[PDB]
Amino acid sequence: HMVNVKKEFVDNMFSVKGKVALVTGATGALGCVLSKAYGYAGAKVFMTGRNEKKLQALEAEFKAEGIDCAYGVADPADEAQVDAMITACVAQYGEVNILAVTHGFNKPQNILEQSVADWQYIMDADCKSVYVVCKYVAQQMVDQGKGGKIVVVTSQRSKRGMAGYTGYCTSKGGADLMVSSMACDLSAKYGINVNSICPTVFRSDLTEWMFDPESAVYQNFLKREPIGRLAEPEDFVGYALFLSSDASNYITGANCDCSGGYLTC
Amino acid sequence: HMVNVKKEFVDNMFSVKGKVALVTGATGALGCVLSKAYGYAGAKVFMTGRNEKKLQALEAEFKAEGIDCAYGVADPADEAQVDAMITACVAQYGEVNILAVTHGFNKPQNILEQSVADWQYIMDADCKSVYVVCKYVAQQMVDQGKGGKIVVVTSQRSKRGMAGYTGYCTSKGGADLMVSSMACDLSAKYGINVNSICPTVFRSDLTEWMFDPESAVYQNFLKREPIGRLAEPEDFVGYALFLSSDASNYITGANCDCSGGYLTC
Amino acid sequence: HMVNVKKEFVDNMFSVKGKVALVTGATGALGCVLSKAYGYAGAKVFMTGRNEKKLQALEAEFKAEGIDCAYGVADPADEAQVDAMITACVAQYGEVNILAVTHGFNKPQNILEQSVADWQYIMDADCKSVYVVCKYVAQQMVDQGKGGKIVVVTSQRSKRGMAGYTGYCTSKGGADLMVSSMACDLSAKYGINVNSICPTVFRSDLTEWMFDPESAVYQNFLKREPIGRLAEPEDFVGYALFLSSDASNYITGANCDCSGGYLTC
Amino acid sequence: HMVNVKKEFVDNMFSVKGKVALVTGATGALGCVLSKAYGYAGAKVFMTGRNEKKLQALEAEFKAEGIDCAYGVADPADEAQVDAMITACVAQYGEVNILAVTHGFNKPQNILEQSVADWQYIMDADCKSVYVVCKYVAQQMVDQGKGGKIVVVTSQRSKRGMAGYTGYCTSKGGADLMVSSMACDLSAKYGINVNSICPTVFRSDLTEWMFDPESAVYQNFLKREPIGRLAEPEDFVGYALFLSSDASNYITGANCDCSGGYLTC
Ligand SMILES: NC(=O)C1=CN([C@@H]2O[C@H](COP(=O)(O)OP(=O)(O)OC[C@H]3O[C@@H](n4cnc5c(N)ncnc54)[C@H](OP(=O)(O)O)[C@@H]3O)[C@@H](O)[C@H]2O)C=CC1
Ligand SMILES: NC(=O)C1=CN([C@@H]2O[C@H](COP(=O)(O)OP(=O)(O)OC[C@H]3O[C@@H](n4cnc5c(N)ncnc54)[C@H](OP(=O)(O)O)[C@@H]3O)[C@@H](O)[C@H]2O)C=CC1
Ligand SMILES: NC(=O)C1=CN([C@@H]2O[C@H](COP(=O)(O)OP(=O)(O)OC[C@H]3O[C@@H](n4cnc5c(N)ncnc54)[C@H](OP(=O)(O)O)[C@@H]3O)[C@@H](O)[C@H]2O)C=CC1
Ligand SMILES: NC(=O)C1=CN([C@@H]2O[C@H](COP(=O)(O)OP(=O)(O)OC[C@H]3O[C@@H](n4cnc5c(N)ncnc54)[C@H](OP(=O)(O)O)[C@@H]3O)[C@@H](O)[C@H]2O)C=CC1
Repeated sequence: HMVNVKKEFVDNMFSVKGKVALVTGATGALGCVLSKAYGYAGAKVFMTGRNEKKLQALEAEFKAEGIDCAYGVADPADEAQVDAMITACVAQYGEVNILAVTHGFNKPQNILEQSVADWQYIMDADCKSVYVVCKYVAQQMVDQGKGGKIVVVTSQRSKRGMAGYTGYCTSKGGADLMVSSMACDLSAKYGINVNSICPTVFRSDLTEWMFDPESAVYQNFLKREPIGRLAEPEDFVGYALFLSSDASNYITGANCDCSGGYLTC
Repeated sequence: HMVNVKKEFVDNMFSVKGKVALVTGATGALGCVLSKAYGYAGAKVFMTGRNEKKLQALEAEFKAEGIDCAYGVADPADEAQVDAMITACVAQYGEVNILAVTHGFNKPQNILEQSVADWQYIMDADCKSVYVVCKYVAQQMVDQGKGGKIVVVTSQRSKRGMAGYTGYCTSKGGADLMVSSMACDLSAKYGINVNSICPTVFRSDLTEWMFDPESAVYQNFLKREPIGRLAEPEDFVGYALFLSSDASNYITGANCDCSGGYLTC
Repeated sequence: HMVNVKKEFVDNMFSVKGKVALVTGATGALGCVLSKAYGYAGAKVFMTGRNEKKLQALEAEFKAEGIDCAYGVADPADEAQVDAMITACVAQYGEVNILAVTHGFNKPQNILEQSVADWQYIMDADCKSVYVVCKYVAQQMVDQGKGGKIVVVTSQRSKRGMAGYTGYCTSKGGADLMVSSMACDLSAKYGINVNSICPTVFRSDLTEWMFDPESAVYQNFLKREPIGRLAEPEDFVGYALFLSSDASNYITGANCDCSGGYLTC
Repeated sequence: HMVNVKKEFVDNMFSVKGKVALVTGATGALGCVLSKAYGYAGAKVFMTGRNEKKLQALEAEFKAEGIDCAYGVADPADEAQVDAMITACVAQYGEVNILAVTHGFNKPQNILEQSVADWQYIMDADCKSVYVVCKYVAQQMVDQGKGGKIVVVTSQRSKRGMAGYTGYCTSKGGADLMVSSMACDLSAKYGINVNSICPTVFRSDLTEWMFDPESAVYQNFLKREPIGRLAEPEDFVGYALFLSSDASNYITGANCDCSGGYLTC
């Protein structure tokens, strides 16, 4: 006759303690914040990116605070580099339990002025690289046989188009569907949950042209933000850790709204 | 030069300890589970519903496990009863910090056989009651001046129609938009976040004609569940507590996917 | 070996000639335009609304141009008035083949200042009335046994919330799901297609405060209009007639985007 | 005081007579049907594809029925071939007014068994080729200065994931967002409307293992089809011609539902 919920489950459901979290784009604005948040929450953090100097600086900062972390240099669009990077993570920590995909690139340009090569450059850096990293990490999680969590950072641009964004919106719109299809491929058979988060823009990225009366960018975002402010990377730490823990075990194939209401107004 | 995320924030972001959580439909399958989960997580729980016998049984069960809880009897569609119930919660705990709306009703019937009165009965019990409870609790949160969290349980039926569901789908589809509009009304000015969760069906609700070969209900849901199983109410505890804590402070006006991939396949 | 498409089908697929089109809210900005467009396209037009003076003026204008039309006075939220109005249409024209639902009401107000009675007033006028008219017309189409077309005018607000719109967004968000559920109830068994159109605002409705520098309404819509201008009612004539003809025979349960890109940017 | 709609507009709004319609994937199941429908509706049809034998057979069939048509051989992923093909269309007809993109490719495979090269093959043939054709045709429409219409055939898979579809769903999900972004780039400044149609599957594509009791494909689609049947290519002729005519002048950046209710149930 007792309610079907366990105190031990509730007390520990948000935990990532002792889990190995592999973070791509770890040197980025969101990547460095998520990497340190996983570390602060007790995960072993394996950071990856192309920028070795920035990875080394993060590793030193984190180790000084007792975070168990390491890094591997790799271009996420290059499958041989990604494969070798996962091998190094596995040699260091024995397994991969959580993957957070945060790397990305954009170069807005109207379709008329944007060459096919320039559109492809965005697709390779932002979309192909998501397939590469997810395929190779999912294979590693399958090989382990313990399930796993994959969190892909897309954008609110995955669901709304924008002038100059034929490259970025195709990549992000595609990645949200890639995520839903990966959940169809992996969740039931292997216990690997695959979800995306769709953020709005960060405040720091709009600071340069913020004081220009000729620019409406900063204003356009605020009229469209029911939350009442632009985001900071720390605003998505809760959602990412939620999607990386037992608390979200039933959640898969979702494209989570991190827009502060931009998507629903 | 340090990464912009604080250890104290990460360690405590999912906390609901010491918060007053008011749960409607507390006697229901999800309501009783969410009410006990808030209690296990250290919130003061104020349970509400029309069924006094069931509320008393939950209060006794919870108190035996050291949960600080109370109840108030009210029909959530009755604004005088809802106002008296919130006053009773305030007399007991001094404030309301979290609201979880879980009550509901359905009676599927084809439009041709469903009277206008029967469609209205579903709208009153399932949609009007959401407006009543959210309005009165939001007013109480405004009066306190400390912000708050509102979590409305809608359904994956808020985004997908179904035969016999002209009542329920209108109510749920409407409640998702009511939530997005409430965030536009309250989040920026008052710090009240308003979100919904959109669950798929519970396993226990399909168990009776599960052994009936003439029924395709049980199988229809499984072909459409990438997660690979039907849900239990405890599968939504993580999402509800996430949306009731500091970890989701930037998240407002969202209609969160709790479908296990039903919405994205 | 011939391509599977018929010239006779292509030549006549957009036709509404000789069909009986029942238009609710016929006295409104969109209603009068749609009613005259059905007439110009050769349909028999039965106009309905509460405003008899305006219905009489439209009937005289249309008859002077050789349009076969008639009217019936009814409050669309009142099932006895709707039932009697359909009987009068059937006595005049023998059947109903197309239904276009265009009536509506809004009174924006923040949830804190909007009474439950005021929210209900919008729900009754804008949502309940859609259920009433669709149920009674669908029953008439079932009784005829020749199928039919139902086009419900909702709003882009059916998918995006807005400050002060807890009444209107609930009603419109609900009506889109009611439409999808009605298609589940009626399309396969009775050949009745049920779709909605989701328009952006009309230019004429924003003309009053257009010259006010303190108002950002007119500007906010234009930043969010990829089409580059606000709409006129005549801009939705094509979509409504398309959804009322053989050209859309496979299309049902859809919530059609008439936003000029507001929904997708 | 007359209603704001013109008889001349209503009578001619669905016309494509005398317009030059360039159809990609013209040899395909939908392409051949759309190409002949444009011809039957009086457009000059320029068919393109890689299969010359099939293009020649369609040209002979169409000319025998008085259709003014021509063809140009090109791989739509090859920008030099696409540029030469558009030049050939211009040499033949002097301009391009309508573009219908219907070519595509799929090879379903689980992410674990699908190489990065195989995923890229689908992206190139199904997504990159859409960018190539739309960019070069949009440039031609800009050069003419008379506006234009672009209709991209995506899939209901642009909004719903599926097992084995990480290639196809990324491509289609991306193309819907590419369409919305192209409307942001072109519609206001150049009068070029850009929309997609999202079809469900064709009956003929499921006929081979339809008699196989071990297969649930045929039944899975029918439980999810409120329209009550699988589609034929001719079922999308109305929507494509609607989106290619004056009747849809305000419609841009839309991803039109051609799913028969699969998307909304
Ligand atoms: N910031 C914002 O306002 C928003 C961002 N997004 C998206 O969210 C993600 C995180 O954003 P944010 O942290 O600000 O991103 P950043 O601009 O800080 O970039 C993240 C990291 O991506 C890597 N990167 C850059 N270019 C490429 C490339 N050509 N190929 C592969 N990797 C590359 C870099 O790491 P390294 O050089 O070490 O490889 C960089 O540090 C990105 O995908 C971004 O597109 C979504 C919504 C809004
Ligand atoms: N269970 C499922 O499979 C799914 C449920 N949902 C929705 O999620 C919510 C929670 O579901 P679940 O816990 O299973 O629901 P229940 O069937 O257990 O009902 C929840 C509570 O609602 C109250 N209630 C019942 N009828 C009415 C009414 N006429 N007016 C007001 N309150 C009423 C009852 O409490 P009391 O008598 O104490 O007032 C009941 O205990 C509901 O809104 C449901 O519609 C969504 C997706 C799937
Ligand atoms: N105009 C716009 O900018 C937009 C409008 N919409 C919606 O599209 C529809 C058509 O818009 P539009 O033509 O401009 O609307 P109108 O403002 O012109 O109203 C349409 C008709 O609805 C009837 N009506 C008014 N109040 C009520 C009520 N309380 N109960 C029942 N019927 C009522 C009136 O007819 P009578 O008095 O004869 O009964 C009126 O002529 C409406 O539902 C509107 O909400 C959607 C997007 C934007
Ligand atoms: N048929 C269905 O059930 C559904 C189809 N779709 C999509 O709608 C579109 C039309 O469908 P349908 O007519 O049945 O498609 P088809 O299978 O008949 O293919 C369309 C044409 O695409 C061309 N094509 C094939 N492979 C490639 C390739 N590698 N690169 C470039 N072009 C290629 C071929 O023309 P050629 O050899 O002359 O170049 C083919 O005739 C496609 O994009 C399809 O993916 C969407 C929903 C369901």
